[PDB]
Amino acid sequence: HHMSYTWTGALITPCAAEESKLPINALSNSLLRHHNMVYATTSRSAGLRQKKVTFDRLQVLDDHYRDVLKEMKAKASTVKAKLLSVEEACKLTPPHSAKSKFGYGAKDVRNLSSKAVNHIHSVWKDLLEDTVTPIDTTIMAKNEVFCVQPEGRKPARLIVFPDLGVRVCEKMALYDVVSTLPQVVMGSSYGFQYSPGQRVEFLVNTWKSKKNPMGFSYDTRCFDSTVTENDIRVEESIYQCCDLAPEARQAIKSLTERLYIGGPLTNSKGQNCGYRRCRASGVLTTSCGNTLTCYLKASAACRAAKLQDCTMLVNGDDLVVICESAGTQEDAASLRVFTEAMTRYSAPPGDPPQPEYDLELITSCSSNVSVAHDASGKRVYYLTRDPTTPLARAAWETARHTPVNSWLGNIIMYAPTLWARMILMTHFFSILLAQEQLEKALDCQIYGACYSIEPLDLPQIIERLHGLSAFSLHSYSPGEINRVASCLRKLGVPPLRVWRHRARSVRARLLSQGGRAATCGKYLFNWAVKTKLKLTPIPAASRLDLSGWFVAGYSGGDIYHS
Ligand SMILES: [Zn+2]
Repeated sequence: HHMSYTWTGALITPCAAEESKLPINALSNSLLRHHNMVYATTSRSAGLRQKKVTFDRLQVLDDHYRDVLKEMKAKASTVKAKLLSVEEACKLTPPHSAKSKFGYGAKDVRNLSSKAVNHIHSVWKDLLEDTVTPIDTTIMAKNEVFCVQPEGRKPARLIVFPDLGVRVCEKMALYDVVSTLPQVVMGSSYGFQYSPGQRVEFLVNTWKSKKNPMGFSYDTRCFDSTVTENDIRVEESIYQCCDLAPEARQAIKSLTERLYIGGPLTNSKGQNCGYRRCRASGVLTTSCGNTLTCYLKASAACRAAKLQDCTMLVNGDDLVVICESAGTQEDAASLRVFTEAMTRYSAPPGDPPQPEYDLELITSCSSNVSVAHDASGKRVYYLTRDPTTPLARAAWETARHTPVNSWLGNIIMYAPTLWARMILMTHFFSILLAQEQLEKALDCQIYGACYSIEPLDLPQIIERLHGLSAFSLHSYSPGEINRVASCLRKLGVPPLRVWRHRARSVRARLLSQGGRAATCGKYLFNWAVKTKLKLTPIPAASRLDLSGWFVAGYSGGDIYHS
């Protein structure tokens, strides 16, 4: 047997008390009334998750697989990557990253304190000398917020991560590799090179490039658990194709043998929970490995299915394919063959894929293309998503400070959307005004990495990522309007006419503050008035350093880019 996990029966334990019920304050009702619809996952459901993620993996690897792999390795061989110094790697550590078990924390690391640096060096030396001993990991249940979907409650997802010292060593060995290799190997198919607008451009251009377009998303069941020892060694063989220093080569070999392939699982109480033989969700290579492995399996599956003129877009375990239609029956047939190949590769689907002939109806990375109209009346395509989870998370953040501010990330990613503009902007700017906290920088995450963002910089950030049109879109699609309306009914969110009324108040209060606050009032809330101000390029926008923002995925990888 080739089991993803083996377990001792020891429990996955929490670090602090965990809340599952939505916390309520005086502001909660202004956002939503159906409080019992929002929950957070806790370690209490960890056993249910363990059951779901534990299975035997079988893998049959054919000529299509090896052909694509050869191609990937040929591209990888053009990459030159560098070792990061200790200091460079230390500066990439989030200020609140989990402290080391060895007597120092993330602040000590960021400050280059002697004890941290010395220990990191000792971890590094040990990686070079020893390429066999499994490195310890901690297993935790993630506390994440969702809306109930009777389609009831998700069990908590699991996070598996090594000690802080090792994580700094992972950056040193592989940060440059995971940041540069995937776009070289996968080209335009690598999803994390795109801002949301650029992703939309690629998808729309790809769709228009087909005579008779068909598209489909592919949902792998428990992707991390599907990743085998084979997959992880194949990933390492790809990394090693790069032009690397011998010390980097040795560290990558060692991290592969000792950490990436598998290792002991330890709870928060120091007890042995069992043993992992699949992808660790909390390592630097999580996003890059998943993306490469998904792309490899899917590219080979496309060949097996004989899909005509197909283009892929891959973000970790998330996959969308757009190809040439051969008719509805022939397409259904192709997807069945595609699915069979993926399954043989260890990657069977949760929901079976279905052919889609309307681009707007294809969901990938929880998102879809939709269309609205700019100030001139021109059709504009933009990225959107079902607002349920963003709004459930905003409900939580209304009553509780959290390490990651999802509302702020969601405004950045989904600025052009009806719901981010009318609800998220209005609600959160009301709150920040009330506490006079417009100037206070908040942590958020973009493609897995951590940023400290000042809400007063939102107009310039949005202009840079989405263009000026994000401040003037109107006439959204009836499909998008219905979806938003359905979500508001479900969660008990006030109707859009109430948000319009509130936004006029927010806009006025922001304008009354002048400076950056007034720019926010002017640009972010121009949709809320009949008396529309003239929106011109903001000078500060061109000065914003937004490099590294949409380059690569770092989910689980403990990266701070501020
Ligand atoms: Zn065997």
